[PDB]
Amino acid sequence: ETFYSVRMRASMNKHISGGERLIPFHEMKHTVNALLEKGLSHSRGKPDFMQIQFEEVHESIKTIQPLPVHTNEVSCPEEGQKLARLLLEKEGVSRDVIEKAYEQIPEWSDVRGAVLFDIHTGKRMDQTKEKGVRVSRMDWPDANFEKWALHSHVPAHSRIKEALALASKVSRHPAVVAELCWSDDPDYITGYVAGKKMGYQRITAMKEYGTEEGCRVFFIDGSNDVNTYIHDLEKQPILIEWEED
Ligand SMILES: O=C(O)CCCCCC(=O)O
Repeated sequence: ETFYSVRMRASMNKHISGGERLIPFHEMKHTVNALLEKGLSHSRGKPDFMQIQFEEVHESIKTIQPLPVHTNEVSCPEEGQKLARLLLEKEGVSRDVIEKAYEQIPEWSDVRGAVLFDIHTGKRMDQTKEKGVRVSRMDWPDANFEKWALHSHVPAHSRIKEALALASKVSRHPAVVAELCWSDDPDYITGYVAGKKMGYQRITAMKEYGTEEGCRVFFIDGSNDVNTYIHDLEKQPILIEWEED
């Protein structure tokens, strides 16, 4: 009944891969191996550095539902991004703060973690630079997740499970207005915008095949210092359990 946070990072020289898991002890070997195997064979390359790490969690665990999901079919990245910018505005980010974020996204391609963007300053809020803010201690039991996929008619890919767990944890934070995300994997072009009102909005094309610039940005409207928020994001333990209605 004690849970452990289990984290993996892998890189070349370029970031490669990562994983966050939240598990009971008896699943340690299976989890550590799954994270290992995940790091070794990624399409961004085989890594020359990897770290795997576990710690007992002392905070109590909150179980939540996943964000509601809707999938937007688009014909091209440019259409995808336009729709994304529209949905961020719909969720409450001002056009002008959106534009400033997009001016910076190319420079964030190297950040190994999430970027926090303050809607009050129109500027990046966190001071982690290339490290990025790390969202952790969230997970989604597979069996529950596969039932969710079957009902939702969405493919039971672990990377959707991971992304929707992160997005659901993150959107629950009262200071987070929206998240904008697409992959750094050259072979996966689907991304999303996520928010409290629109839920998890998948957008089937957010970049071209073969490009490696991805993005993850949280738009922050809060009254607290950024370190508090960084601490919430790292420390609040979250499990996703879906229940049909
Ligand atoms: O909703 C999806 O299809 C998952 C998109 C998230 C991509 C993040 C990644 O795997 O790099």
